[PDB]
Amino acid sequence: PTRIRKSRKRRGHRQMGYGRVGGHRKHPSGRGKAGGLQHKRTSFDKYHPGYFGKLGMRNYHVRRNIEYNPTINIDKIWSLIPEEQRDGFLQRKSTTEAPVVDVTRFGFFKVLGRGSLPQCPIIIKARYFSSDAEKKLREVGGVPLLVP
Amino acid sequence: RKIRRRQTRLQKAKAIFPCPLQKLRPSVTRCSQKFNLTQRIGRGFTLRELQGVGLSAGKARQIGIAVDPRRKNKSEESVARNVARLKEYLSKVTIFQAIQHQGVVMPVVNPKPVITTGSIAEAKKEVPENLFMYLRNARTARNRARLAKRDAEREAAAK
Amino acid sequence: AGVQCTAHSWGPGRAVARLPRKHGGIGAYANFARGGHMAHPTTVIRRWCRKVNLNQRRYAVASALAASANAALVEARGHRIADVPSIPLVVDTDNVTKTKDALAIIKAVGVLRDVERCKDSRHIRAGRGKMRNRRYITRKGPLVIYNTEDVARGFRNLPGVDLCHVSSIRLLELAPGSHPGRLILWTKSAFASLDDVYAAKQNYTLPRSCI
Amino acid sequence: MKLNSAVTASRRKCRKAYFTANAETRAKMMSSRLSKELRAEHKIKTMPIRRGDIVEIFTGGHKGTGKVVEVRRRDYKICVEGINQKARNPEAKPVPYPIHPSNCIIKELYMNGSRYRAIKRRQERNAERLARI
RNA sequence: GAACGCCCCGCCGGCGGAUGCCUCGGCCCGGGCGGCGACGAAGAGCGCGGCGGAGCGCGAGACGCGGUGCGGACCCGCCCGCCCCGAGAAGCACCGACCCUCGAACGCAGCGCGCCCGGCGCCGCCGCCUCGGCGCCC
RNA sequence: GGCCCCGGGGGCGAAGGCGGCGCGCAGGCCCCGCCGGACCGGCCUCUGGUGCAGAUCUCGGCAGCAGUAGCGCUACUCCGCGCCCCGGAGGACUGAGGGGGAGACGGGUUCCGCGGCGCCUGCAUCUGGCCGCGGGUGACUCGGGCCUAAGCGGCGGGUGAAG
RNA sequence: CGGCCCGAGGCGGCGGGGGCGACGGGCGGAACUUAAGCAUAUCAGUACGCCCCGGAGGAGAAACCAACCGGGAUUCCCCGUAGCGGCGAGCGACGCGGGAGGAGCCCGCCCCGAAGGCGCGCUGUGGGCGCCGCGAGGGGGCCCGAGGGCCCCGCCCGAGAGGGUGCAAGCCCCGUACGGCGGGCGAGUAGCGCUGCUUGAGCGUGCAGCGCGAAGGGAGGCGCGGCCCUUCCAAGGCUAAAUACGCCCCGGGACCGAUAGCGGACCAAGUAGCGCGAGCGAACGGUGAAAAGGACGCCCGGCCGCUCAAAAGACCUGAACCCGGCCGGCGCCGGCCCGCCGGCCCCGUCUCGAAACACGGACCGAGGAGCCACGCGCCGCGGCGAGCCCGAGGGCCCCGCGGCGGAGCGAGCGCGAGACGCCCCGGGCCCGCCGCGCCCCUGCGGGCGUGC
Ligand SMILES: [K+]
Ligand SMILES: [K+]
Ligand SMILES: [K+]
Ligand SMILES: [K+]
Ligand SMILES: [K+]
Ligand SMILES: [K+]
Ligand SMILES: [K+]
Ligand SMILES: [K+]
Ligand SMILES: [K+]
Ligand SMILES: [K+]
Ligand SMILES: [K+]
Ligand SMILES: [K+]
Ligand SMILES: [K+]
Ligand SMILES: [K+]
Ligand SMILES: [K+]
Ligand SMILES: [K+]
Ligand SMILES: [K+]
Ligand SMILES: [K+]
Ligand SMILES: [K+]
Ligand SMILES: [K+]
Ligand SMILES: [K+]
Ligand SMILES: [K+]
Ligand SMILES: [K+]
Ligand SMILES: [K+]
Ligand SMILES: [K+]
Ligand SMILES: [K+]
Ligand SMILES: [K+]
Ligand SMILES: [K+]
Ligand SMILES: [K+]
Ligand SMILES: [K+]
Ligand SMILES: [K+]
Ligand SMILES: [K+]
Ligand SMILES: [K+]
Ligand SMILES: [K+]
Ligand SMILES: [K+]
Ligand SMILES: [K+]
Ligand SMILES: [K+]
Ligand SMILES: [K+]
Ligand SMILES: [K+]
Ligand SMILES: [K+]
Ligand SMILES: [K+]
Ligand SMILES: [K+]
Ligand SMILES: [Mg+2]
Ligand SMILES: [Mg+2]
Ligand SMILES: [Mg+2]
Ligand SMILES: [Mg+2]
Ligand SMILES: [Mg+2]
Ligand SMILES: [Mg+2]
Ligand SMILES: [Mg+2]
Ligand SMILES: [Mg+2]
Ligand SMILES: [Mg+2]
Ligand SMILES: [Mg+2]
Ligand SMILES: [Mg+2]
Ligand SMILES: [Mg+2]
Ligand SMILES: [Mg+2]
Ligand SMILES: [Mg+2]
Ligand SMILES: [Mg+2]
Ligand SMILES: [Mg+2]
Ligand SMILES: [Mg+2]
Ligand SMILES: [Mg+2]
Ligand SMILES: [Mg+2]
Ligand SMILES: [Mg+2]
Ligand SMILES: [Mg+2]
Ligand SMILES: [Mg+2]
Ligand SMILES: [Mg+2]
Ligand SMILES: [Mg+2]
Ligand SMILES: [Mg+2]
Ligand SMILES: [Mg+2]
Ligand SMILES: [Mg+2]
Ligand SMILES: [Mg+2]
Ligand SMILES: [Mg+2]
Ligand SMILES: [Mg+2]
Ligand SMILES: [Mg+2]
Ligand SMILES: [Mg+2]
Repeated sequence: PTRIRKSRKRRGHRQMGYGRVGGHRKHPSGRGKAGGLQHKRTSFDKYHPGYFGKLGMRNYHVRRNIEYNPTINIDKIWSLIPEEQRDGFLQRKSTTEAPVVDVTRFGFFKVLGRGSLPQCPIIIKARYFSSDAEKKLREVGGVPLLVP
Repeated sequence: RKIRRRQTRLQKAKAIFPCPLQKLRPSVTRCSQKFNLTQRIGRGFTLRELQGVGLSAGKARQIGIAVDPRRKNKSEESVARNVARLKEYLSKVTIFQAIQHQGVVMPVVNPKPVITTGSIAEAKKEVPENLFMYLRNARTARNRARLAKRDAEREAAAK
Repeated sequence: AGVQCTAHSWGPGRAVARLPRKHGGIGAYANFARGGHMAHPTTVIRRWCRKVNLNQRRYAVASALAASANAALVEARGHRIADVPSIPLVVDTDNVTKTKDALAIIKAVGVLRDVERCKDSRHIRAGRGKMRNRRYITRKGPLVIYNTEDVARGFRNLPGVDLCHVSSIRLLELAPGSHPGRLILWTKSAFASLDDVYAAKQNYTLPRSCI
Repeated sequence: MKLNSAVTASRRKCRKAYFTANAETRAKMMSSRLSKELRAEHKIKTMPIRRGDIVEIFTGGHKGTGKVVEVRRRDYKICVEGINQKARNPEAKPVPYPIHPSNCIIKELYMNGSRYRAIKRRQERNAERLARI
């Protein structure tokens, strides 16, 4: 709303906050980003390291759905099991009726190892594992599995 | 524009009563590694799918099926899923106080996943003892074989 | 507008100010010249609409409906409810086609003075608005909310009356002027489908009551 | 409240239609109520004013009764006999004060072949409406 | 001193066209529609009313003519004319005609001239009439 | 967009204008008298092309200056009721490369007769190229139409993305 | 002398040509501007010039995309970075996914040879929404120039949208709500070499000139040569829909209200007027309810007075600056009733510094300058919270994908976080990148450590 703005509080002041000595002119520094290596060098080095130059290999066309790679940690695995069933599985730490969790159905590929699991056997099927995700899973009685 | 389009498809639907406004279209897999495991609506049915039920291309076009002879099946499951879709639709079709079907015919629905059970002991004979090393040998197999060949020619040249 | 003519500056040396001038010397093409363009002309690309989340739209309808269940906020909104049995006013009508019969109910209950309050208030408004198709003003009375019964034909002509089918309730009707407490005449089938309507909003729970 | 969307409710367009109306529309817009005595006989409520009728005037500063000498369709006014501007001389001519037809009530009608028929045409349609209702 | 000038203690006059109220107009958005021409278009010139300058309209049948329907008392001045169970002023819609010079502009030119007694421009397609060639043959 | 307790103020006089009290530190607000002759608001929420002494600002009106600066071509006078118009008598001028008599180009009715002074005729007017109302340019022999000059068009075609 | 071939003049029927301030297709094609200079770059494949259609046009049924547990002609909508670049300033596609709409076919070649559209053709025909009409319901009393005003009592309502009428009208009049009529698969080609333009296309995105010129071929976002795999069939053609838009008609608006809004509200605006011409281009809205537009008389234009509620008399209201007549008196602030005493340089501006012999300003009125769109940062408040979300679209209400957040680090192959803590700050430890002891299985691979 125009009626609550700072600029309407300057009616009657000859110069709307821009000063008498300097004033308000068109483009006293130039337009846009120009000057970054000469007269704005003090600005560009203080706040934008690595703005100038080249770095690394280039790919003329990236395949966005090849490089896509979702991930899930082991501390998030038991929340994929619906709440109505988690209690019973913990109740009976079965080796012969352990829960099977296939994480690609939920849309993940690799399993990483942050966190910890409850003391309960469980089977996890995925496309790739990290080394300590496997280590913490075998510590619990679980098995990792690879799936198509 | 929303009112104009609704009026156009109301007039078209009377002119074909009781035919629906849509053709029966197949069920196909969404295409990339990111979207497979779910289905969507395709363009048309293949001639191998049509050979399954007993319809020619001209014959199936007549009773409301879209036919796409440019598509080719990539697997045996692609055929069974769509033959069952053709078989079902032929049941719920009548050919001449009649009902006109709204929206897409036989919408495609993707199920939410479920948990399953199993035995810890029957799953161990599936995997080696060190799975991470097993994966890392396969990931690096081409690269290690190149360095292996390079060394072997460091000594044939060096007698 | 302002830029169909031909005008250029005369420059210094001729004892005149430097604005663009038409052939002959007439001022042109400036906001301070008679006939020139605006300094910053108005454009239709102004953002005319505003966004509101769906949760906050449902809160406003519910809070505006709860205000309507108080006899002290309805009174302080402006209505005349001093001869009314209950301010959550439910009434069984079930079909109304003649305005004469619909006037008889509103009397038979006690909302008669609110519609005459509205009837005797029609007047010509005060400003430029009466050249722009907004010539008369009337005050706002009761709101009848209906579900399955024909009432619209017999109620609509009455001064200061509005009609809402219960499945689609409008916040600009519930809070005229942005003031919450409207007087509402519920049909019986409207009032008895309120919970069904809020059960039809998928994955929605009403906000928590407080002190 | 209006429902038909081919009909303007804009003041500018409505005022322009009152002016610049063609002559057949202006004649209809210069109607007046029939007296009760003629309402019973003809079963009609209003009629378009015409040169030759007898009118009873009220609501004005020139109340009276007389015959319609002239119709000033451009002004939407009618000149009645006996209703004049108060004159200067004792000899000089009368000058009609012009009356708006809606300030009048018709007491007797000029009749001819067309006026009998247009009444009968209008009663039969008003009976179609009275059978539908 | 008076007068001139200046202020206003007040009462009246000029000059000018602000302010207020008013609006057959603009502007913005949306919906329709998408309909010209050698059968002479768009545009231009000249002329046409009882008293007739401008603009609208019309074309030597000229401020209009006819036909089918509708309508039913007027026709801005001065006159004319109409008036009635049909006799018919204003008005409205569709349809049939008239349609001077220039203009793609078509006998040549642009206001002046012809060839021939119908008439008389350029390009293209399909046919047809009459014909040419030391092209290929007979 | 709302409210203004029987539904806000108005021809028993709205908005605006001119004077005069009061209230507020102030921006400003309120009342009264006269004018005017049809519309106008206080409080809450919303919106913006939202407040002038200046820009050699723009458009319009207009003061002092001021009854001021200013009004080549030798020249008019008497009488006729008499104007610088008309008549008579006198005195002068242009001075045959004319302030004379006629054409070409350009102008377009300015031409003529009768009437007239509102505008114009930088003074006046009874004058008039001004205003109103009627009129007006006749060809075998004069010119144009024809011929060609310097030129300019046209021409199966040629060229260029086209024009 | 006839035929066929290649031409010429004439005649008949039919077609073409010009026109438009938009949208659409094909060509030619700038400079200002930005880079704080300026050549590449940008502006812009824009202005403008030329040609050509239609009611739409163009495009179009893969010599396509991909790398999947795969899609499947064209167009349009929502959604988001590869890359190009004095690697500067700047510039910039697309697939997958969600929707609107959905439609498929032909000729050449080959077979048959006049079976054909038969004066032709064997140098190959033929077949395979707008038009009509009805339309309800108010009186009496005060008052006024005039009742749509005030007081008191009623009626209609599927109609209280609105316009007119002598002053605010549901009921004074036209309308408004309720309804009837019509209804076997293409050669000077593809490709290649050199050169010019164009593109995000980078040892070539697309096009073109010239030289050369294939047989199975094309494509897979980095060149060359070899081997595979995956996927298509160019050098010929037709095609509805979803999409875009001025003039003109129709409806609507928190828009302007006569110096505004179109240049143009005014019986005669692209007019009057100006320029050799191309072209330039104004100003001017309002009497009253009714023209009732001004009686009778007296002097020789004036007076008196008539119409009207009123002259409102050439016209609504009628401010300021400036001026004429009558009456009173001889700059701002302060004290006193009042002409004395005391104080007081010309404002705005640039400037170390203005009363300045620094500039602008005779006077008065009306107009007259930080608004809007998009992107980035931070702060505040509302809703919900490991989640969140009125895309587009489909049925102020209902349903509705991406996306962003949730894990980082590394040029990349890729690997991948728990150990403490009201909060804040620091310490310690864990993950990646660079280095390095030691032990081992599936091995330039795993485990356990150390250091910036
Ligand atoms: K500032
Ligand atoms: K500074
Ligand atoms: K600058
Ligand atoms: K700059
Ligand atoms: K820079
Ligand atoms: K590099
Ligand atoms: K211009
Ligand atoms: K200037
Ligand atoms: K200047
Ligand atoms: K929400
Ligand atoms: K809401
Ligand atoms: K002077
Ligand atoms: K004369
Ligand atoms: K060429
Ligand atoms: K260019
Ligand atoms: K440039
Ligand atoms: K330059
Ligand atoms: K440059
Ligand atoms: K560059
Ligand atoms: K460039
Ligand atoms: K640079
Ligand atoms: K569809
Ligand atoms: K009336
Ligand atoms: K060839
Ligand atoms: K080539
Ligand atoms: K480029
Ligand atoms: K590059
Ligand atoms: K060459
Ligand atoms: K490749
Ligand atoms: K490429
Ligand atoms: K490549
Ligand atoms: K103007
Ligand atoms: K200065
Ligand atoms: K300076
Ligand atoms: K200085
Ligand atoms: K100063
Ligand atoms: K000085
Ligand atoms: K001085
Ligand atoms: K200075
Ligand atoms: K100076
Ligand atoms: K000065
Ligand atoms: K690295
Ligand atoms: Mg300050
Ligand atoms: Mg200032
Ligand atoms: Mg500065
Ligand atoms: Mg400085
Ligand atoms: Mg400055
Ligand atoms: Mg100038
Ligand atoms: Mg303007
Ligand atoms: Mg006002
Ligand atoms: Mg004329
Ligand atoms: Mg001709
Ligand atoms: Mg505004
Ligand atoms: Mg402004
Ligand atoms: Mg000023
Ligand atoms: Mg001499
Ligand atoms: Mg003369
Ligand atoms: Mg004079
Ligand atoms: Mg001769
Ligand atoms: Mg011919
Ligand atoms: Mg520019
Ligand atoms: Mg530069
Ligand atoms: Mg610069
Ligand atoms: Mg430069
Ligand atoms: Mg570009
Ligand atoms: Mg097309
Ligand atoms: Mg380029
Ligand atoms: Mg095509
Ligand atoms: Mg204007
Ligand atoms: Mg006046
Ligand atoms: Mg300076
Ligand atoms: Mg200076
Ligand atoms: Mg000066
Ligand atoms: Mg002002």
